[PDB]
Amino acid sequence: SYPIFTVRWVAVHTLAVPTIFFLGAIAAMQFIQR
Amino acid sequence: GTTGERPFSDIITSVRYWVIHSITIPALFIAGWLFVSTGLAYDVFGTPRPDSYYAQEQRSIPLVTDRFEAKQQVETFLEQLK
Amino acid sequence: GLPWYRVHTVLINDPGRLIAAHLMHTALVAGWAGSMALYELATFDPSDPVLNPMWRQGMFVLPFMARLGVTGSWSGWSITGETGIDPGFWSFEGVALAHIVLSGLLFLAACWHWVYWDLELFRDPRTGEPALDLPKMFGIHLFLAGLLCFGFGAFHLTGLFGPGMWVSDPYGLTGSVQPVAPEWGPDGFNPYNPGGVVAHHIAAGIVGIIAGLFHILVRPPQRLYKALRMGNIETVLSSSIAAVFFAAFVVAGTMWYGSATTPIELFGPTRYQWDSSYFQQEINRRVQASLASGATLEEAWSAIPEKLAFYDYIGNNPAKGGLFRTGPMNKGDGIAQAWKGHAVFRNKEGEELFVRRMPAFFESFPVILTDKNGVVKADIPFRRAESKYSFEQQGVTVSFYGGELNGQTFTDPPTVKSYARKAIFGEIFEFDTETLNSDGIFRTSPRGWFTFAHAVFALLFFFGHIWHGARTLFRDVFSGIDPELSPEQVEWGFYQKVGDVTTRR
Amino acid sequence: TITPSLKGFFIGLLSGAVVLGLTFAVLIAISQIDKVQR
Amino acid sequence: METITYVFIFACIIALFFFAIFFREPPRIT
Amino acid sequence: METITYVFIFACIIALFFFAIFFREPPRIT
Amino acid sequence: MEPNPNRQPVELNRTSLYLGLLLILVLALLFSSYFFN
Amino acid sequence: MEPNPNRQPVELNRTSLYLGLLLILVLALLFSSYFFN
Amino acid sequence: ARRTWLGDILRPLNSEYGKVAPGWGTTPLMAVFMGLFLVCLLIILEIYNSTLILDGVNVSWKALG
Amino acid sequence: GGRIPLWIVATVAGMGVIVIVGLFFYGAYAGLGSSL
Amino acid sequence: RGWFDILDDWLKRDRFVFVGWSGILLFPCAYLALGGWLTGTTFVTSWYTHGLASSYLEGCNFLTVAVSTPANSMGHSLLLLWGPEAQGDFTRWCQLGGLWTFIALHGAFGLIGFMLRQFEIARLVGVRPYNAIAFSAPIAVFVSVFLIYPLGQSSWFFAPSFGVAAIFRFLLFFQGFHNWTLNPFHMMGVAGVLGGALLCAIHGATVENTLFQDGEGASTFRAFNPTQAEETYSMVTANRFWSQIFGIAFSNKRWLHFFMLFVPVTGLWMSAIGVVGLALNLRSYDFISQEIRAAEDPEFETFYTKNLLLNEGIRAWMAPQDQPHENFVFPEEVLPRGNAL
Amino acid sequence: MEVNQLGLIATALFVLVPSVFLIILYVQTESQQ
Amino acid sequence: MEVNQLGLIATALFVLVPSVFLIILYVQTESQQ
Ligand code: CLA
Ligand code: CLA
Ligand code: CLA
Ligand SMILES: CCCCCCCCCCCCCCCC(=O)OC[C@H](COP(=O)(O)OC[C@@H](O)CO)OC(=O)CCCCCCCCCCCCCCC
Ligand SMILES: CC1=C(/C=C/C(C)=C/C=C/C(C)=C/C=C/C=C(C)/C=C/C=C(C)/C=C/C2=C(C)CCCC2(C)C)C(C)(C)CCC1
Ligand SMILES: CC1=C(/C=C/C(C)=C/C=C/C(C)=C/C=C/C=C(C)/C=C/C=C(C)/C=C/C2=C(C)CCCC2(C)C)C(C)(C)CCC1
Ligand SMILES: CC1=C(/C=C/C(C)=C/C=C/C(C)=C/C=C/C=C(C)/C=C/C=C(C)/C=C/C2=C(C)CCCC2(C)C)C(C)(C)CCC1
Ligand SMILES: CCCCCCCCCCCCCCCCCC(=O)O
Ligand SMILES: [Fe+2]
Repeated sequence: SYPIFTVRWVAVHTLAVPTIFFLGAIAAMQFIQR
Repeated sequence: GTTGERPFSDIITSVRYWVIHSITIPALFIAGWLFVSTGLAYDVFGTPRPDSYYAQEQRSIPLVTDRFEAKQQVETFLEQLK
Repeated sequence: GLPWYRVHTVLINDPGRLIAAHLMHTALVAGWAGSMALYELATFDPSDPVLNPMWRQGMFVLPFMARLGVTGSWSGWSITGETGIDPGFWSFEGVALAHIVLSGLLFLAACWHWVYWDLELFRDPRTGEPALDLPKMFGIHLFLAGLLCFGFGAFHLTGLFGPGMWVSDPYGLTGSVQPVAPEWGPDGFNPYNPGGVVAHHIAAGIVGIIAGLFHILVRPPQRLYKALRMGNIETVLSSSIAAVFFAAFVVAGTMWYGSATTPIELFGPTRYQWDSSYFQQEINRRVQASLASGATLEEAWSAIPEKLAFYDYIGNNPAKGGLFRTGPMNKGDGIAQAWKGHAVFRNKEGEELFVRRMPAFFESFPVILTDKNGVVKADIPFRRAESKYSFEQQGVTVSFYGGELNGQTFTDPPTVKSYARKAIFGEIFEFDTETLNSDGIFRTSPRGWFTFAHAVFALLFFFGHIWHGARTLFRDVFSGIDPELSPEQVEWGFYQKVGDVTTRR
Repeated sequence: TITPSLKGFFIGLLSGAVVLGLTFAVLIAISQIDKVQR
Repeated sequence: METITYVFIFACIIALFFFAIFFREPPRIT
Repeated sequence: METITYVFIFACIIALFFFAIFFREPPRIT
Repeated sequence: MEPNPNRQPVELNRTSLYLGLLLILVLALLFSSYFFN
Repeated sequence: MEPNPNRQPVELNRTSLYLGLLLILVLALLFSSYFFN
Repeated sequence: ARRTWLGDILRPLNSEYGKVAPGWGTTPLMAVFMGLFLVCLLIILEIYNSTLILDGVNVSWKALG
Repeated sequence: GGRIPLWIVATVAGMGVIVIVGLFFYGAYAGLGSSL
Repeated sequence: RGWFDILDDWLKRDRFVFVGWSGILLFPCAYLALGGWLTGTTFVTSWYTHGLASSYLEGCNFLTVAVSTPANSMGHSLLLLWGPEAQGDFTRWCQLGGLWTFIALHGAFGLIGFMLRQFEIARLVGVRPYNAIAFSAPIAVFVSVFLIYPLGQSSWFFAPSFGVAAIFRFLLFFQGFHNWTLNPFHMMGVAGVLGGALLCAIHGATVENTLFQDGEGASTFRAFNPTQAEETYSMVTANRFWSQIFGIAFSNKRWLHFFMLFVPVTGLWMSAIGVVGLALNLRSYDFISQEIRAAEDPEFETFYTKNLLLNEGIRAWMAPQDQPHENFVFPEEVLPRGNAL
Repeated sequence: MEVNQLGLIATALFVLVPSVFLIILYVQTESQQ
Repeated sequence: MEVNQLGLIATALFVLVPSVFLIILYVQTESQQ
């Protein structure tokens, strides 16, 4: 019996969600041409 | 001793976790990818595109030189790009 | 026994001997003030406030006496150069003597309190143990401080009963001690408005009186008494150190940036005036106004005060010194003797050229001359074999307007180059380098030295705040942690609340 | 006279007030909902 | 420097007078 | 004078090494 | 004159003497060049 | 290492301290003028 | 402990060691005053820093005339 | 709970990190910032 | 219970990540500083403040991205988003360098919050506050370098820009313009840092090589139990070894570990003092006696004078691009150069 | 070399004053019972 | 006045060395049982 949403959940996601977003953005940048 | 949160190994080896995240993780990754590939990042942050650092015949950098007119100076530089 | 770094902790529960030690520190500080003033008087040369002002001579305390209205000597001179002015007792010498006598009296009082430490006043009437009622002490001392602040503002600075304070024009040409009225409007919070100082001390002093009455009459809430350990004098040490390092940072900032309380005729110009060409702009404005009125170039430049020209010179920029380049600014470039005049450079075509000025960052700087549009027209080359802009090639000459060399023109390339090398420093002056055996290397001013000392001390006092505040809040574990510390108190999940055994699961 | 910079200062002060007030209100509400059992 | 040295030595001597008089080891009869 | 000062300080440090090694307070087990 | 009960003896052991002398001498060796300039 | 039995404690009482400081300071005051020359 | 005339006069001013008001007392009022003081410091800093620019307040030496 | 083995999770995640870093180096040699 | 006490309870709950009252300051500020760095390095340019590209989006790599300082014309402006410079325009704010002051300020307050966290946790668990005390060194370094130094210089522009290569440029600028290596306060800082590394290594190795045999395994880590009362390694044997190898050795564990605190902390504090000096250009740049001798005697040369020539080269060759607001134009013929290079 | 004259006394006192402080403390520790 | 430069350090050491000798002896006498 465990809760799902906790302070730890909030911390983990505040770090994780933007990280995936940024990694997608940088991956896309790899294909930009001048 | 543990503080009562569910163990991370238990969470990340569970079917439900991956049911959720096989959707969420790709969605965020694609959101970032599109943020770049649609050009919205340039607009949001004011970052020059490869063809917008200089005017065609220009070689001088558009440096901000006045504190309280800096916004207007940047806007004038952007117009001069056109 | 006590380690060497704890010897003075014997005073923590001995109020009388604490008062004695504080009296000794106060006596030493007052004695230092007197000694420093006497040394500066023995060394100071008051004969040229224009080109040899106090801030060129390494004077540290003299400007502080001058700021609050002490301006004359018993020898008959005044720092403004006036003649036949009698300051009464409160000359520089009188101030020094007063501080020395104060030092002696404080020494004697310290001896008395050290010997008669055991006074009934220092004992709690209920228990007979030494005890100080620190909250009411704070109220009393705040009331007294507020009274002194209000009196300083309402009587000394206003001139109602007192001399006033140092005030000057925006270019530091005609400073003097004047009475100042308070400025109650928004401009009173402008650091460069002296009336704001008067208004602040009046209003803050009144607030001090009121708040001191509050802190005398109203006891601390039990919550705060326990939280801040108001029974422990070390809490006062911690918070007082915090207030002091705050103040030190503030005064360092106002000294470095300039304010109504750091006049340039007392502490020297600021580095930012050089950065912004403040004085050069004023000089050019005056020259252009004269020329428009009809004067010749020689007349226009000869109308420029030597004092203004001297401000327009990088050797007076406080950001040009060195940590171990000791002594007065004079010990560097020399004792300034005269303005040589404004140097106008021209090439063979007669176009005026302008030497690029040295930024404060550079210990050395090349000599480059441009036209009014910023196009390079001449320079002093490093490699000669491919030189295109040499003074020889471009026929550079230099003509002087105003000052010693007024009306003289030079065409010999060595002489012209030497003058350009000096022109990178701004306005050109003749210096006496023999009197002090000056070595020709720039030094900072009292403004710079004060800023350095008080920034460093402020940082160190941040560490002091941390140390003594930690001691206050963790006094019960200063010698180590509980030998019986329950492992459950550090086990995870045992208590619902960290360190609260009442929350056991 | 309310200068543009004074209006901006008001904006910043009010924004900080909103941020801090929301933070503290949320913390107080959560602490009231989820109490420690003594 | 020389004036400072002379005056410093003199001031030290005067302080010594003070301590030798008022902080002497007290005579005590047997 | 400066060379003498530098060398004097260095020689003092070496003497300090000697005393700190051979005239240390001996470690003693309880 | 009753003695003051707050007095405490002070100590500096030999290792502390050696450490302090090392600190002082090394600081002097470091800063002497800048003092002579 | 048996201790050396010839060791003796050394003393200088407060009056001796004052007398010695007086001697040293007065000698310095006397000879300083000749040192500076 | 030695009694003196001045000590007798000053006695009352050092007689309430350890005395406190119950609970929170005037803490809320202290909190309000602290907030006002902080806002005032922010205003003064922004004026000195030229982030807050007010009519009639020229932050320069030219404020001397 | 432990439906998907943790060693498999770790291996797959490491492969993903390796792929991302490798793509970034490929970018070092292509497109913007390649000097070409 | 009162609402204050209930809130205290919740804040001090034992959970995976402790929050505390200090958390209310630490977590938003630390998150904003870190997130601002990542955001700027990913998407934001330095074109209008430095004439530089500084983000992944422009083509930089992890070594060359940065959140660069604002333009020199901004002076020491706080550059608030709602301030008179950006006037609430987020894009213009980013282009003007508001992210640098954003990061610096939220980071400073985050450091305050983290030190408060050290104090709060120490008080709750009943240990002494020496970790908080030691953290004062990083705070002194950060304040001196990122706030005091630029405050003494012309503007935030000359503070370090938040990036790898930008920090390297900061190092070389300090060498070229300040002769920072010659400064005895940096020298003491170097001693503190290198001596701290030496102590760390030597103590770790000494413990690991004077362990007692408390198990049969060839991997000796399992032979320690955190609740055991006995020392896990032989202080007597370690002391004998170092006495015979190096002449002196520790004999008191408490002094040993305090010394480990003292060395690096003191070194960093000394370096901070030196930087406070440099904020005013109060440098240890020259030795006047050597300069007088060299000026009069063209055959006198030392490594000191050689390094001064190197500094002159650095200044002349880097100033025009590193300080674009000065509009330096140094004709080729004025650049200092040796033979053939 | 034309060095700062006061450097000699500066260095001498910098060394001697703290060193003598330490020596005083150490000897008076040794002489204690 | 053009005095002997070494006079300052000569005088300072002449005073300090014997004085510190005496102070060491006195303090270590006081600390004895
Ligand atoms: C707030 C303090 C302060 C300030 C700002 C000044 C400022 C000034 N004084 Mg004054 N002075 C002061 C205090 C101060 N003084 C005191 C207390 C004394 C009594 C000793 C004097 C005695 C004095 C004299 C006699 C003279 C001056 C002079 C001067 C001028 C030149 C200063 C100079 O060359 O510095 C040089 C500064 C340095 C070389 C910096 C020293 C750095 C130290 C050595 C670092 C120490 C590091 C430490 C040991 C490391 C610790 C290690 C760690 C492990 C703990 C200048 C206007 C001169 C002048 O022109 O007067 C007309 C002059 O002749 N002053
Ligand atoms: C208002 C200022 C103030 C006051 C009253 C105190 C008072 C005290 N401090 Mg705190 N402290 C302060 C500022 C202050 N400190 C600051 C700014 C720092 C950071 C540098 C510290 C760091 C500090 C530590 C780390 C410790 C103390 C300790 C102590 C206690 C014993 C001090 C002692 O016996 O030293 C005896 C000192 C000597 C015998 C010689 C000191 C020689 C110094 C290093 C060089 C010479 C300085 C010079 C003569 C004076 C110039 C000062 C001027 C420039 C301001 C005492 C209660 C100690 C304590 O808590 O004990 C339980 C302790 O361990 N203090
Ligand atoms: C503890 C958290 C914390 C702290 C200490 C800071 C601190 C700071 N932030 Mg960051 N910020 C935070 C959280 C925090 N922030 C969060 C969560 C966000 C996301 C929403 C931001 C987003 C953010 C941005 C976008 C910017 C800042 C900026 C700043 C700086 C200026 C702040 C200022 O002037 O406020 C002033 C406000 C106060 C001091 C609040 C006063 C509150 C009193 C009670 C108000 C009293 C009067 C008021 C009118 C009440 C009226 C009541 C009634 C009439 C209704 C400062 C370093 C600026 C910056 O970095 O510039 C470079 C900037 O542009 N912050
Ligand atoms: C017992 C450890 C002894 C070895 C020492 C470790 C060497 C140093 C390692 C450091 C990195 C740790 C790697 C994990 C070592 C390890 O053992 O991993 C295992 C650990 C616990 O895993 P489980 O939850 O599976 O635990 C099983 C438990 O039942 C018992 O093990 O996982 C984590 O802690 C990783 C979670 C990342 C948490 C990210 C949270 C982000 C929050 C952000 C806020 C942070 C707080 C900020 C403070 C201001
Ligand atoms: C008894 C008496 C008297 C007399 C008095 C006197 C005569 C006094 C004196 C006094 C004095 C005359 C004092 C002095 C003092 C001084 C001081 C207190 C000093 C200090 C110093 C310092 C602290 C320093 C430091 C430093 C250095 C050295 C280096 C650099 C850095 C620094 C700055 C840190 C009379 C008759 C009046 C009255 C009756 C009684
Ligand atoms: C687990 C883990 C991890 C991860 C890892 C990884 C990620 C790995 C991978 C790995 C891999 C992924 C591997 C692979 C392998 C493979 C192999 C080993 C293969 C082989 C092959 C071959 C041998 C081939 C051959 C040939 C030839 C030669 C010719 C043609 C034909 C052929 C192709 C057949 C981590 C660190 C996170 C953590 C801890 C745990
Ligand atoms: C600024 C700002 C803000 C904020 C923002 C934020 C908060 C952000 C965040 C963001 C974030 C939070 C981001 C993140 C990102 C991340 C990343 C980008 C990562 C990367 C990673 C990597 C690349 C790694 C790699 C590796 C290696 C190499 C090896 C080992 C493993 C690993 C994986 C670690 C706001 C809204 C207030 C508005 C105003 C402005
Ligand atoms: C101490 C806590 C500080 C919290 C501050 C939060 C800052 C949030 C600011 C977001 C709104 C910015 C206002 C944008 C419009 C301002 C334009 C202007 O009038 O200048
Ligand atoms: Fe250890």
